[PDB]
Amino acid sequence: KSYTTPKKNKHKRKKVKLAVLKYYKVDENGKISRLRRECPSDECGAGVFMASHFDRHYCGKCCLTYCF
Amino acid sequence: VNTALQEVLKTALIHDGLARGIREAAKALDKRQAHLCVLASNCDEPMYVKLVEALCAEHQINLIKVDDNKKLGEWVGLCKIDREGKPRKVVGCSCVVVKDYGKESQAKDVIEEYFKC
Ligand SMILES: [Zn+2]
Repeated sequence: KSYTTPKKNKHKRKKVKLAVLKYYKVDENGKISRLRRECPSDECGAGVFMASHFDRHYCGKCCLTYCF
Repeated sequence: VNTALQEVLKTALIHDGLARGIREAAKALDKRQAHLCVLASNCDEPMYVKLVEALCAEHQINLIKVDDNKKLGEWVGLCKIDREGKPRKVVGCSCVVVKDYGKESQAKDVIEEYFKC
């Protein structure tokens, strides 16, 4: 219940839409053009992308940071 | 060929030869393991259709058209409960890659010969 100490809420992940349609680029040709670099490790699969940050791209379940 | 699609979906279900979801379908296409892909056209999608065409027309793909998104979930069993009647709430999908390991069957050679042309 509401006590004297306020409770910090949990991380509400906002439901984003058209994310799966945002991987590749749609052109006249049927070829693929993704904007995220591929994962060369064996911990995460070949279809697993990176994150899209401002400075550095981060894995998922690999939890590996590749800087520049 | 609709009964053939019914039986191949049932055999994919019994041999776990299916990957539900369009992102799972894209991952199966990226890992080079796709055998059969099923699409829905002339349905309730404004811009999904060109994406699914441009990602499904890659290489060695046989196309089967489905007239409605929401009816597709019942052959695959997304919410397959209360079989004596109708399921309550089944979502519709766009593309599921059939990873069917079963090649020796009664109609598998027939549908493979139909897909060869
Ligand atoms: Zn990784």
